[PDB]
Amino acid sequence: MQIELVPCLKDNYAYILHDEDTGTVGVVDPSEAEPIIDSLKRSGRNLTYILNTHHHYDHTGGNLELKDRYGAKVIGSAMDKDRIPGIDMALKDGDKWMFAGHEVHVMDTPGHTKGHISLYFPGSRAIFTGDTMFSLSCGKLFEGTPKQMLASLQKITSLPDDTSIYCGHEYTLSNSKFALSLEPNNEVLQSYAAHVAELRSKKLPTIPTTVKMEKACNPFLRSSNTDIRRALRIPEAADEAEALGIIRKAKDDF
Ligand SMILES: [Fe+3]
Ligand SMILES: [Zn+2]
Repeated sequence: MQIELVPCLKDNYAYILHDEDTGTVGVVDPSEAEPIIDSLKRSGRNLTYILNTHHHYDHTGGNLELKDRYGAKVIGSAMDKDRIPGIDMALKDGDKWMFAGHEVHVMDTPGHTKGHISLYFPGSRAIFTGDTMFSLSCGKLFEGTPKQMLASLQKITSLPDDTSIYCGHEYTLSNSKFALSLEPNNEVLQSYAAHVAELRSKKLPTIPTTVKMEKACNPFLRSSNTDIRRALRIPEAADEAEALGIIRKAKDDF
């Protein structure tokens, strides 16, 4: 499966999924129809499926136009069925869904919203995490709790280290500045953050990231780290969920 990043809006990523044997095409999180249409006209293909990670307008804004234009089918969360525009098929946690005969494993990943899902394509060693996990951050907790976010992040990080993570936004550079404020002695983070700065200086994406990288660098996955806790005066006795909630509030106000 070829995964094409499609920049939308200011910093969103939609993903056009191209099956190689069939020419079936899907799109993950079409923020707006036009950039998707533009890409499809180039490849000279029709859109089969629209998949949404969560309900926010920046992930669902293009749904109705694309559905009407192409006769595409919208695939989204059963929890969010009344909030996903145009939804044809509603999927539950642990559901398997076939994208032209490639397995998609649906994971409920509440935290940013209640209803957010992530989409794991084991055959492509790829997961679409929406706004649950970014490179070096997690979504703001608009509907869910720190405990829910932690659990969701741990589901993602339980996948193989070589799993590529395709997330909803290009936030990595700003995220890296906050991460370095907390864990400046993390050399893997130092190196990554520099590479990110280089990519962004030439207007290239920092996505996909990987499970391995995020475990090594993302503060939200590293909340028991002594330096991070000391930087934020998080008590040694706090559990990981409490620590995450403190990190998230600090980042919001950074
Ligand atoms: Fe978003
Ligand atoms: Zn969102």
